[PDB]
Amino acid sequence: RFPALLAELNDLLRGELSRLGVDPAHSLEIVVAICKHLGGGQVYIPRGQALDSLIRDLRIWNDFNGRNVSELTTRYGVTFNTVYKAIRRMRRLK
DNA sequence: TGCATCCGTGAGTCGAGGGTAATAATTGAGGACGTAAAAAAAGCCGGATTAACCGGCTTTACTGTTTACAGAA
Repeated sequence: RFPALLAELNDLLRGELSRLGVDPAHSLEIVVAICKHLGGGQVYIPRGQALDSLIRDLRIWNDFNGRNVSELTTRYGVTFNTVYKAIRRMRRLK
């Protein structure tokens, strides 16, 4: 499982470096670096699901300024309970 | 004892119209009492609203295996 996934990861890293102006071969260093600092065991790579919901609520209350909460339920289709919890959360943070 | 006098009795299934009518006075007063109309309950009726979720994906903690270079007749 490791070889093909590592190869694709290196391909994407070098593509992103080329897009950003960095030399693609520098990606090897990057992956080597992460291969030193990310080991320890077996765990699947996902995303920031907590951060995904965090930025979702961020966008929700950035678009929210009143009645457009209904538009929020029309934006993607979500509950008013989570929207109200997110509003209270944005009130909590300063 | 003969006489009038009175009192039940006497068929049955069926159909189609099925209702008609001699007569008659007005005032006044008084009160009851029904019925609309307009207003409070009051009773839901519409639209947002905070706290109950209970299956399910995603890491940590183990768990029985799966190979090629060092030890024993």
